[PDB]
Amino acid sequence: SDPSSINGGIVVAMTGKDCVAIACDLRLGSQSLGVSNKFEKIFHYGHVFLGITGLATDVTTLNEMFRYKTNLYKLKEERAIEPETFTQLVSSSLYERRFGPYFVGPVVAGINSKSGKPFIAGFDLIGCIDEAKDFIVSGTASDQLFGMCESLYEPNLEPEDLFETISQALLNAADRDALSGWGAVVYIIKKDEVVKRYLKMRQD
Amino acid sequence: TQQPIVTGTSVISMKYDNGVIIAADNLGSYGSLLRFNGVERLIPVGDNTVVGISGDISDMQHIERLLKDLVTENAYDNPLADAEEALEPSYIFEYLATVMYQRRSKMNPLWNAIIVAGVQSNGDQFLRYVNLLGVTYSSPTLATGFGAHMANPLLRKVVDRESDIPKTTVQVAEEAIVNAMRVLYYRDARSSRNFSLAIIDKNTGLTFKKNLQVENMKWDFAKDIKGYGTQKI
Amino acid sequence: QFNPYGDNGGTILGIAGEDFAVLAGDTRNITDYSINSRYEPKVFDCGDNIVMSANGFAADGDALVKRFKNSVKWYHFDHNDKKLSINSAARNIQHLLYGKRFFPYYVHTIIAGLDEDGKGAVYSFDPVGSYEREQCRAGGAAASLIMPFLDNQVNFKNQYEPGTNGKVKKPLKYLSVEEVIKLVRDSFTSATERHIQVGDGLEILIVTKDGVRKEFYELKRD
Amino acid sequence: TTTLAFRFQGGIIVAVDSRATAGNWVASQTVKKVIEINPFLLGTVAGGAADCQFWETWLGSQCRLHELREKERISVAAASKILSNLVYQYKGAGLSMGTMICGYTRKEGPTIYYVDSDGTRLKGDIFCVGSGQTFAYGVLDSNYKWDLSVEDALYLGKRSILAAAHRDAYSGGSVNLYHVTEDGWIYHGNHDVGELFWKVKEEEGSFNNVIG
Amino acid sequence: TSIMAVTFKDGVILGADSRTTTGAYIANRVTDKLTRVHDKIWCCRSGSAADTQAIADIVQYHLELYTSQYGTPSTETAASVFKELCYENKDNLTAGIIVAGYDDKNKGEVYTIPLGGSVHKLPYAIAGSGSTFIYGYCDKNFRENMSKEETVDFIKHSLSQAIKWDGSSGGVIRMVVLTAAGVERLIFYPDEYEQL
Amino acid sequence: MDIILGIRVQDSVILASSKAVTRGISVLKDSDDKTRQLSPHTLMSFAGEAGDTVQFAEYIQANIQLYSIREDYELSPQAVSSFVRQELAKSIRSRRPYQVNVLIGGYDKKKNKPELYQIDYLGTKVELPYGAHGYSGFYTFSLLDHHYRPDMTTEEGLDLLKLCVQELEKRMPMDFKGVIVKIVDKDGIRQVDDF
Amino acid sequence: MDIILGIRVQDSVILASSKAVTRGISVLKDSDDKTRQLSPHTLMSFAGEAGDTVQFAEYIQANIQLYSIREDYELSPQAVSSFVRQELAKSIRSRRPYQVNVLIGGYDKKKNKPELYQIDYLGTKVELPYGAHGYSGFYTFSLLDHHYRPDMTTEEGLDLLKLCVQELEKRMPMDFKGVIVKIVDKDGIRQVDDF
Amino acid sequence: GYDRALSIFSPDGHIFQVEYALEAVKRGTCAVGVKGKNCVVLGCERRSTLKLQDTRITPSKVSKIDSHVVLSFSGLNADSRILIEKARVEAQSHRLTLEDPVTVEYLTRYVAGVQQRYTQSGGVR
Amino acid sequence: TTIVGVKFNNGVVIAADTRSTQGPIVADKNCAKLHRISPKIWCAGAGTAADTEAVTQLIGSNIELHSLYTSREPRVVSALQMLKQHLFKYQGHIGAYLIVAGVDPTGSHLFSIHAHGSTDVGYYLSLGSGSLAAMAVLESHWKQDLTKEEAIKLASDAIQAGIWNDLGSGSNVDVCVMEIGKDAEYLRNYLTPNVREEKQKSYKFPRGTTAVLKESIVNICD
Ligand SMILES: *[C@@](C)(CO)[C@](*)(O)[C@H](CC(C)C)NC(=O)[C@H](Cc1ccccc1)NC(=O)[C@H](CC(C)C)NC(=O)[C@H](CCc1ccccc1)NC(=O)CN1CCOCC1
Ligand SMILES: *[C@@](C)(CO)[C@](*)(O)[C@H](CC(C)C)NC(=O)[C@H](Cc1ccccc1)NC(=O)[C@H](CC(C)C)NC(=O)[C@H](CCc1ccccc1)NC(=O)CN1CCOCC1
Ligand SMILES: *[C@@](C)(CO)[C@](*)(O)[C@H](CC(C)C)NC(=O)[C@H](Cc1ccccc1)NC(=O)[C@H](CC(C)C)NC(=O)[C@H](CCc1ccccc1)NC(=O)CN1CCOCC1
Ligand SMILES: [Cl-]
Ligand SMILES: [Mg+2]
Ligand SMILES: [Mg+2]
Ligand SMILES: [Mg+2]
Repeated sequence: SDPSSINGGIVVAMTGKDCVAIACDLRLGSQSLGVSNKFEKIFHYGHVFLGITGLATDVTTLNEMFRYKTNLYKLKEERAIEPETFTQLVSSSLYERRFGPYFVGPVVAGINSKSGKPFIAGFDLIGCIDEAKDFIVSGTASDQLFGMCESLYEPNLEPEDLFETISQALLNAADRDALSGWGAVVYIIKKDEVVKRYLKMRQD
Repeated sequence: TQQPIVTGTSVISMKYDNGVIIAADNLGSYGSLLRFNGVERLIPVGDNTVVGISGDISDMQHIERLLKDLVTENAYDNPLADAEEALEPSYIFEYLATVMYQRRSKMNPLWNAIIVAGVQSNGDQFLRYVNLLGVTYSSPTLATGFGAHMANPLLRKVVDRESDIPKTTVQVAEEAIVNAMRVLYYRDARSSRNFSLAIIDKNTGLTFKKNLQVENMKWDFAKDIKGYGTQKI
Repeated sequence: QFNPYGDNGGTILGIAGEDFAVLAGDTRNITDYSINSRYEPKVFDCGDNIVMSANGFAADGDALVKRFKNSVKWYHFDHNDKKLSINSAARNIQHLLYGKRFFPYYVHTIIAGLDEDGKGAVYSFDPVGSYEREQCRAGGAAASLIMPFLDNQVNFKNQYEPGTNGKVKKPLKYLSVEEVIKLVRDSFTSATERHIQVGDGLEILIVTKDGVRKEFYELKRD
Repeated sequence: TTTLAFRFQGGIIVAVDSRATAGNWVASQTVKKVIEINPFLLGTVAGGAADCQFWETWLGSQCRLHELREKERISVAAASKILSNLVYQYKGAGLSMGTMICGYTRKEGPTIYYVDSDGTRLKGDIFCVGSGQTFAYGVLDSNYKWDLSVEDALYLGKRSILAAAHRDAYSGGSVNLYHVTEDGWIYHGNHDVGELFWKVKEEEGSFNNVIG
Repeated sequence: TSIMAVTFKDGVILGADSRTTTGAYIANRVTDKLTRVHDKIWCCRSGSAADTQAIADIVQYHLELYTSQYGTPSTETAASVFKELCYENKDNLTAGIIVAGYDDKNKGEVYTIPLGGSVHKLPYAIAGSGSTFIYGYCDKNFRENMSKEETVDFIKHSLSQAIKWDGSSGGVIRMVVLTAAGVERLIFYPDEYEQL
Repeated sequence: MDIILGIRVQDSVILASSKAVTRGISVLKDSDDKTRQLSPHTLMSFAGEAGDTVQFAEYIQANIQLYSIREDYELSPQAVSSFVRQELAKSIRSRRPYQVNVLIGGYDKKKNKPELYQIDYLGTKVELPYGAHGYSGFYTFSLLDHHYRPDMTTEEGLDLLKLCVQELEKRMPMDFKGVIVKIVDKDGIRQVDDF
Repeated sequence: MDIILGIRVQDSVILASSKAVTRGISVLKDSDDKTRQLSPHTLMSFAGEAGDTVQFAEYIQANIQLYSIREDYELSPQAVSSFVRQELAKSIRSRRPYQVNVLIGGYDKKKNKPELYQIDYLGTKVELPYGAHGYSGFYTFSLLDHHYRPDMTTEEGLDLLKLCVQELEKRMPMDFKGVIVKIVDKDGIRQVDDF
Repeated sequence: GYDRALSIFSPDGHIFQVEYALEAVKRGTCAVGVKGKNCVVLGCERRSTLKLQDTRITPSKVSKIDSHVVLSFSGLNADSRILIEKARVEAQSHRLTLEDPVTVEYLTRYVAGVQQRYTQSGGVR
Repeated sequence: TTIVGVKFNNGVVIAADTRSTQGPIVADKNCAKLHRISPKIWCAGAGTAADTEAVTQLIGSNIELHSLYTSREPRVVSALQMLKQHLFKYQGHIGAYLIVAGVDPTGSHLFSIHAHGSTDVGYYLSLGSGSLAAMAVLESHWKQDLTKEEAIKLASDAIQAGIWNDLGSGSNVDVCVMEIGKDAEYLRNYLTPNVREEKQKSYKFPRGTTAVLKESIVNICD
């Protein structure tokens, strides 16, 4: 009965040279029982990408909530929301439920369309912003991901190299966690093109 | 399974170029009550070792008796009891460390934190810690209780690593210890102004200083502090 | 109520080569949020070209190492100075640990050395004595950070041959002592960055047929 | 863990996974869960790693002492009962063991005994033990017949572990196969799930739930 | 805490130590536990620092609003407002407060308000953890209609002993004198009072 | 309430739900239909806490039927499953949550595709080729992983389902008194009377 | 371990014992014989805590067999039941008691009478015309109160027993996988293979 | 406890107590064992100086250890009861742990082991 | 965390480390704990990270509206009062431990606030897990009539004590100086004594190492 580790899952984000990458596993389970191997944890609103780990019902609820809020934002502002602004919106929304929180570990990733700067950020369940130059990790194998990223990462990686680093960080972290794995997806994000790749990993 | 009753607070210590310094206040607390004020918590063993003890005082007195008895037992059938086969700090420590771990393993611990400070026969500085759990470790500076949180930071500014030990004199080392004791008097609610200090030097031997007091304290600035925020009077 | 256990933190790491084996461990000793010692060694030469470390609760760790060292001594007395093989040492340690099955040594034990064919060997133990020979093992506080990195870099997991459509795996091969020490140092600097109980210093014990060599490296002290 | 062993026309199949966990932490992917007691006796291990290992390693010593004293290989019944009587002495102390003693003798023929840490001892033809036992049962029961060939039986045992390795989060790593005949046990290799899954998916056409 | 208030010939004197603790750690060694709710109505605070401050702030607000409408309040009125807060919120408060003030008609007055929220008017009052150790001393040495110098010595000697025995008390001895002359603050440092 | 299964095949969705209703040491009923028709081409099976299950099922049924009348139009299975998920997602943070797990089998007439959704009491929704709630999954998932193919017929799906029920009847501790099987396809919902 | 029944008729004692052995959510075995032959004309069925049951049954069996060899004589069912009761009566005040309930069906050759004894884990012994342990009694006792007659034949007793099993199969929550029936009479102990 | 070493070596390398126990066997009534192709027969002498005996209840010379093994003897009658009892218990203990009755060799080996233990245990003959 | 505040001649200085923890794991190695309430009122925060950020922004927002309403520069006592009353209302459930400092028309000020809503006044203060390490330095080296450069040195030394000796604190030292009659200067990463050493090896993989199943272009446009 620990909400954050019932369903399981992981998300990781990295910055590169004029690019960002965000990746997640595909497992959704009920403790030991694996239930779904198609449960994606990365969503996007315009060019801003949001990954969410934790309790799956809240992952779904928050996606629907941020789709809701970004749609109204765009109608009133007459422009797409930026990663820096979206990060603040996520923080606000989570802290609004301070004493009854969503059991999640969200991760924002994207490139600011005006400045062209790569941006990533992470949050705790009550909305504390964790900004980072290098990488953000989240999920049941966060310890594993921290260890992989801290050793494998180097600054200013090219999109094709960055893909290999983040993919190897996710895969080897997931294989040391019982509640994570069962497939994986990696988003490579450039200024005006986005490539989505499904990884081949061990299915146990 | 125990609970400590009459207790002693921080014991602090450090190495310097020729030996070791150790100190501990003369208080025997009974919860929040500062019950006993003439308690010696530094106990010399021979002329080359000082055992500083914190925690339960009844258990401290038991350990005193063990060390006292250890000196007696070592003298038996030992012509070199005051020479080559005299008690070393390392012998005294390992004995205590054995007892501490045996007692925790029987779920009936001696509720103490102990620092054995001394100088070996070959001139090497000895300074090692042991507690109720049987946990042992050594470092250029060692401290118990609040000493660990407040003294060690100050003593580590003087001797931060091994190479700083030859560079530290007895004058500088004692000054840091006496300063640390003052800070503990400011901030530890179960501490006293009166304390004892011991220096074990490889040349000048054992110097045991009793009835020391914390002095050169800063309290004058208190008169300017009014209220807790707004109040001007 | 009296709690007989404690957590002294730290982390250890064993890697086996073709004709050598390393057993590394940080020198930091802690309780809660305080540093007890910046240099307190927990990787020990136990004789017969066996190095050992029992990370976790230091008192239990020291007790175990002390007892195994003593087990090696009496093995010589009782069996005509015969060399205790690494496989025999491992089984002996299982019985030491399981002997206290109902009041365990709270430690993750790793030993390293050379097997009877002269090849590098690393054995790892859980607190109650289950053991397994491996090429690679991290133990202790930052084991979860280091271990997946070792899977990737030592055993080449999830690494395939370029251009083979993920069909041909990267072939397994032994690493040189130079390459292993690089992986150890990078593992510990990474662990130091992200784990508060890891830092101060790194001590590596290398075991070859010639004997036991030591190497020391500084780590971040924050 | 997931372990199974079933009896059939051509002897006994024994199959196990190789994962070891400490909570959600995957501690090992290469654990040996089949203990080779002698050329005619096998023991499966599931539950507490140390308990199983230590006591089944101890069981092998007791079986060796039997054949020294009695000049005859111990029966599967007697071997399993040594272990069950042992764990029964420790009942309530917290031992965690789910084991199966599989082997052949002249008087008994191929025999399987389920033994667990709360003292249960059962003779039977099919058993699955461990956190992923139900997943193994599902595949094994639905495809089991007494008249299976040695080739088909080996595969079914392998496929049943794979099924559990896939669904059960606390099972995986690799499949270790064994075949027990009148001439003794025969090892049939270590099969990594990393390669075996995709090999089985493609050739068998199963696992359509997974993104191919 | 160790706190006390003592009436005398010319008015009343409040006294307190300066120690604030979190367990055995001294969070503040120069605390001011003597606080103004009105010109010549003050209080000594013991118990929760948060609760006593929150209470004292509310009382100061009430007495400021009282003064704007009805003129200077009595010391009894101030003690009544303290009581009302302490009594009605007894389940959620840990506050032992001594109210002391100087009227020209009523001279020096001291009211003590323990945990329950009851009010007790007394010639002098002691409170806080360290007060236990000086009941004997204060009872034997207190006299009515003391002089200013005698009352200062009485409080100084009393709190000196309270501080000496109570680990939860220490630092400096603050005092506040309330008379017709005005309001005087006094401070006494360890080097003086310890060797009394 | 215990066993509810679901299998999506080529042209239909098949739901199997146990007939037993037990309380204490007594099987009170052995012919219980643990399902409600939400709309002509959408069926919801349910299992969980006593009372909550039927109360929730009928509440959903009422809401969907209300929508159908208002718009003179049938909601898609995807739309219905999203509505149901939100209701459970609200519920879990209520004073007293609905402890109900459901499977929603439906046939989308616009897409001409069968759809099976598995939603737990927390509001956790997943679209699946085959699904189950409770301890059933621990046997049926691995079995279906092996035997299931995506292009199967309804008759092949029923044989596949018989294989699940047989396994459950063999290895499950409790007697669940067989299952009521229902098929959802382009022609609506119908019940298999002989199973 | 769950269902053990016993019925004493005119010339025999009939014991019925369930075949299921369950642990967790898995029926590990469906052909388990929950009984031991203590002597040629005495049979003991058992049910209770895992491990304890068989350990206790075999321990009693060994002791009775030892007595038979020593004296070259078979103990009466009454004598055996008194021995068993005392062992359980000791057990209940031990560090770890045997959590085992038993039925002892026997044919006294000296009296030429069948005898059925019901003994619980506390060492509570009672001679009965019909007996049961666990939740079984809650259905079977009232059923036997109605249908049982003291002068019935073995065949009538088996039909009476079939009536109990049918009721249990209908109303019991758990699947106990049928029963093994054994008859104890003047000619000894034999098993009914088709039930 | 009575500790005395009663069975001990003599200068010539004999244990007299064991040899004097053999004399007691030599005094005892004759017993014979003959094994055929498909059977074994145990014959036993009964001295005829005892008339007015009750042969129904008098302990028989041949004793069943289990349903498949028998034990006859020569020597002290009271001593034989202790060996028979121990053998009978071991027979049931073997069935309990090995799930198989004792072999004749095993049962013999046990009984012989008991007899040996009494030749180098203190306080016993 | 470790945070401090030190008063000097013509103003006040506050400082903080930059470590953010998640159990024993370092989540952020360079997070900003110095918060701006108003231009010349700054706040150092320890405790629950979201709470310190949220409570400081809320009061900072209300201070801005109050400043516009009253046509006056905001006062530290106003921020102090609003914070303590908010924190007291939530009975410690909002785990914010703050050092509030700044300059205003009344002068220069230094306060601390605790989660339960109690406030303290002082010339030198320290909060957080490493407050004891910091306070030891402050008690040893503080004096009356400090200069600007002396106060920054003392403050950063007090933070360093926390960084090195407290496992809860680490990485860098942030400083903010608030002098009377001048603009407040926020010195982000004033000291950076914990720079990561060069890695022994580059772990840049050969392109095509990772096995891929599918590729697809994602549509971000309308
Ligand atoms: C499947 C995988 C799960 O059931 C199998 O059943 C396997 C059986 C194989 C290994 C023979 N079982 C396990 O992997 C078993 C699960 C388990 C754990 C604990 C109790 C019962 C069952 N895992 C273990 O036994 C692990 C094996 C290690 C990781 C190699 N050991 C532990 O978890 C140990 C010992 C547990 C223990 C038992 C009895 C008394 C005291 C302790 N515990 C730790 O290492 C503690 N922990 C590890 C993480 O780091 C912090 C300390
Ligand atoms: C003497 C010292 C004792 O009576 C005085 O009465 C003074 C009165 C002055 C300050 C007005 N009292 C205190 O110093 C008071 C003692 C106290 C403690 C707890 C409950 C009641 C009274 N100390 C405090 O109020 C401190 C002041 C802070 C540190 C600035 N607060 C704490 O100790 C908080 C109190 C939490 C609380 C509990 C119940 C009601 C209200 C508040 N305690 C902690 O933060 C606990 N801390 C957590 C980390 O582990 C160490 C303990
Ligand atoms: C020093 C560094 C203390 O160690 C400082 O005091 C800093 C203060 C700075 C950052 C402002 N304190 C922390 O970094 C603080 C320590 C802490 C942890 C837990 C409770 C209180 C204090 N860390 C945090 O607040 C982190 C911030 C992250 C790294 C961005 N947050 C968490 O650890 C949250 C705690 C949230 C919380 C909820 C309810 C009450 C109190 C706190 N914990 C998690 O997110 C853990 N878990 C992750 C998986 O999802 C389930 C929750
Ligand atoms: Cl205060
Ligand atoms: Mg995994
Ligand atoms: Mg798995
Ligand atoms: Mg004091």
